Amino acid sequence: AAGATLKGKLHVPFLLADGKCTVPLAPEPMITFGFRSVSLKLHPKNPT
Amino acid sequence: VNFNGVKITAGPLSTAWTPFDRKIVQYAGEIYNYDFPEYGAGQPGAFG
Repeated sequence: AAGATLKGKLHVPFLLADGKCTVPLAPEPMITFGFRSVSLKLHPKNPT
Repeated sequence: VNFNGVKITAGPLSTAWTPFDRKIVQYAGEIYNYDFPEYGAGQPGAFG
């Protein structure tokens, strides 16, 4: 319209709020040793 | 062999060659060559 359109204010629901979410945990890696060296065999399920 | 008079001692073969290694795997009608672990050394993640 022409004159002055701003009549009121709404409130937006479902805002981004905090909490806790259950994220996965990788399989236990295999750790071989060596002089000044650590060798790791890694076997994931999903990308990690 | 002994069919008629003659006997034929075919043998040996002049090489001990095999395409088959000591350790072999059979699956899906196909014979792979693979160094599978023995009965007890089955590491997690791989064959065994």
